[PDB]
Amino acid sequence: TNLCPFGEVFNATRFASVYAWNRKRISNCVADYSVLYNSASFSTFKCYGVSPTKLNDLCFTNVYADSFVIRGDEVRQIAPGQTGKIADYNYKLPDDFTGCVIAWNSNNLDSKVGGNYNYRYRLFRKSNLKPFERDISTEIYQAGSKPCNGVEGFNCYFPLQSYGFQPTNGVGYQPYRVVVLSFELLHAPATVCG
Amino acid sequence: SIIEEQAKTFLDKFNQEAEDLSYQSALASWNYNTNITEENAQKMNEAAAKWSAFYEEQSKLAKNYSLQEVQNLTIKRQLQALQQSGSSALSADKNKQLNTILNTMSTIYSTGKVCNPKNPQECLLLEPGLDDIMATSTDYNERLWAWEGWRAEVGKQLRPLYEEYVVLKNEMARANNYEDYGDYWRGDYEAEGADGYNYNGNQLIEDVERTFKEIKPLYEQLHAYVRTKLMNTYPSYISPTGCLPAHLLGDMWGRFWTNLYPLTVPFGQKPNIDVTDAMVNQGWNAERIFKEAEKFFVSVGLPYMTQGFWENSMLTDPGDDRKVVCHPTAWDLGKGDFRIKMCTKVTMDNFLTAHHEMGHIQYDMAYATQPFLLRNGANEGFHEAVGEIMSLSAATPEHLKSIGLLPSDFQEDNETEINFLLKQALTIVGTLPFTYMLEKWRWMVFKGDIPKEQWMEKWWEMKREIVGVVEPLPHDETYCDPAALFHVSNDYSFIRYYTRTIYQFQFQEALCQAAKHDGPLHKCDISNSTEAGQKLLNMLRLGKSEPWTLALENVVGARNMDVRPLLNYFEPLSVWLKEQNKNSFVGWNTDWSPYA
Ligand SMILES: *[C@@H]1O[C@H](CO)[C@@H](O[C@@H]2O[C@H](CO)[C@@H](O)[C@H](O)[C@H]2NC(C)=O)[C@H](O)[C@H]1NC(C)=O
Ligand SMILES: *[C@@H]1O[C@H](CO)[C@@H](O[C@@H]2O[C@H](CO)[C@@H](O)[C@H](O)[C@H]2NC(C)=O)[C@H](O)[C@H]1NC(C)=O
Ligand SMILES: *[C@@H]1O[C@H](CO)[C@@H](O)[C@H](O)[C@H]1NC(C)=O
Ligand SMILES: *[C@@H]1O[C@H](CO)[C@@H](O)[C@H](O)[C@H]1NC(C)=O
Repeated sequence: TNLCPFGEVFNATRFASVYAWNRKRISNCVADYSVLYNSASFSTFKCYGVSPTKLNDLCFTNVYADSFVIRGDEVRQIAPGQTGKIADYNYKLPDDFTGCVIAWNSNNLDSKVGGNYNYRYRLFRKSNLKPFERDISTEIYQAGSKPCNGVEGFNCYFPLQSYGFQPTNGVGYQPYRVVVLSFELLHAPATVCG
Repeated sequence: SIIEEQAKTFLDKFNQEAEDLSYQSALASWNYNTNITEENAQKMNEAAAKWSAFYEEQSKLAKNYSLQEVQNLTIKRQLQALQQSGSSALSADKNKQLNTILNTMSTIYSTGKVCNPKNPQECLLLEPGLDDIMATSTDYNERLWAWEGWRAEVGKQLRPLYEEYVVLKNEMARANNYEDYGDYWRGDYEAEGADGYNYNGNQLIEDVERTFKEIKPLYEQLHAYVRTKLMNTYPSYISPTGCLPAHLLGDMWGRFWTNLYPLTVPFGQKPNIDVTDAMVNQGWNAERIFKEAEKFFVSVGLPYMTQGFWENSMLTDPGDDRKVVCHPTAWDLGKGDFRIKMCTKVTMDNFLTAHHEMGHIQYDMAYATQPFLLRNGANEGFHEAVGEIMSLSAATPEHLKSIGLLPSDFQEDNETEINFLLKQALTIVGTLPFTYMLEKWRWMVFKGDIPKEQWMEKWWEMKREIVGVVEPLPHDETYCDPAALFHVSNDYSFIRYYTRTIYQFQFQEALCQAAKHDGPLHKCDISNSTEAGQKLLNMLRLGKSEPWTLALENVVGARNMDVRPLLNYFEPLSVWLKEQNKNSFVGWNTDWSPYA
């Protein structure tokens, strides 16, 4: 009747960075997920809370889609109760998560000879992330007692670092695209089903 | 604990930059070493300069940290590795002088030429020349003149250069809390940690002496047997009680005795195992050898090989308008990149040098999870020690007939084992005294116990007191005999080949005991043994994170070097040699010379 725009998320040409991952709302939009399951294209499809097979009967108010690109050996950090560089300063999930994630390789469409330095990720931050929060700030990180003055030097660093994706690197260094789906049962009436 | 956090937050940025810079440099180097051209060489130079400058600047910046207020040993080792860069810790003019001295020494060594003293217009070099004439010729005077000419045209030019090089290197060394260019070299054999696990550089000079003292009698037996056998060729020059002339050891310097096999075969009425026609008639290409090596490695539980390895590795010569450097090597490009460069022919020695290189590649693959300044060996001898035991394992007749290269009814004889053991001995046990002599001489020259007057007189007496080799002509203090060697005039350490030989047989014995193998140690195969592979992988998973004492203990259970496995490997050969030397003199005297 309406289909539902999952082709503007999974099949999009350009993805966002880890510290500026996009967010999209699903409207009153009749959606199907078995078509996503029965596609031999994803290297990781594991769902927390809900079971993918019996995922065409439950009804939800709003569905959230989040997208970013990370390294190969960082998909395990997109999970509840995980510690690491990515899921402490860039993107953190709560322990009561009730959705699931999709990951697949993007070496051919994201790697170029000489290096693709268009992807950046946070490296230094004072506190944790307070799950489902983003921070876009280029303030200089202060490590020592001596205050920084907006210039890079001793014990002052710029808390942004770019990736070095190349077509020859190993599987743990090939770029991977991650899409995270979140379901919420609001106090508003359940508007859409499967 | 305030400097701890700063060091931790600085090492991270250092690692992030260093990974990319090193990957760029290594990729440029690999591209040059396959498609050699002038643009590729320029790209190598411009890629290496940036990495060197970045490393030097980062070391200078990190020189404002102190090792005493850092208690975590994980980052303490990283800080020690990064700070230790005392090669540019000298004045600029002195540095330029040192570099030009190395350059001119290398040019003199490479360009050096000697001429026939009876045919003036024929002059020969080392590689297409003197090396072959020592390897093949037999005439006494030919070898004598070829030896003396090289000694008189290399030493005369490299004597004062080395003399004034020693003081400059000592000046460089006495700026990093070191007393000479000795201890500086020995500082790799350094460890720190729990009680009973430390190892300073002053214990190596005692462990080496103890090991050589235990080794000596087998070398004495081998030397006596070789001396007795080397009289049917020169029955006017060899003294039954004396030593062996330096120009009759199958090599220019005496480094290896492997060229004396045709003159010293125990039983010459039967050929040795050489499985090459079997592969020629069975249709074997370059890829099948590597597939067999992969199968052997995965049999013991070690992982498979990366998919990019089969696509980015030059396993055979291109055979087109692309000249290459044809020398076997294994590369660790970084960022999960592993390649092997080697020309492959359908022959057995390639079948073994493939296992060697795949062992190197597996060892590199093992410690990829460690921080950047921890991805290396542990005692500068672990790499080749791990890589050379696979060659021993994949050469047994049982292994050969277990893959389809020998008939199933082949019964192994007893006369062949003596030949194989002697061939292995002439290469393994016939080089340890030479290495020990050269390293001790260099150490005691650098320390200062040898003045300029005793510079070339102590050498030609220590040689006859340890190795058992005497000069054919007298040598005054204008020659420089040690300088006529690649490792001496090119600043290369000379203890790796001793330490590796010590570790190899310990590792082999431990792995064979884990596999529950009965019989002699020289017929051991570790295929289809998961426990041996598990122990080996538990060893080669750390790198430089822990002291090499723990690495050794993880396999052999010993805290230091041991030589009993080496003697155990050569027991039947020792018994046969003792049985053969009933009516011959075992030792030698040092008061004989073939010119008095
Ligand atoms: C993104 O678009 C492609 C089309 O370019 C879709 O590809 C499908 O591929 C399978 C087999 O590879 C075919 O059986 C389908 O018919 C293709 N779909 C269409 C619409 O042609 C791909 O499914 C799209 N991605 C998503 C998530 O829908
Ligand atoms: C290691 O074990 C494998 C199987 O576990 C052996 O391979 C088989 O060996 C038998 C000989 O007893 C042959 O009949 C089979 O055809 C072999 N099968 C395969 C798939 O290779 C292998 O020979 C063993 N190797 C050693 C050195 O013992
Ligand atoms: C070798 O390099 C030249 C230029 O330096 C280039 O034109 C050629 O394609 C290269 N060959 C290969 C096989 O990469
Ligand atoms: C330590 O830092 C100071 C400035 O803070 C700098 O001048 C000095 O060169 C640094 N130490 C070294 C060894 O470079």
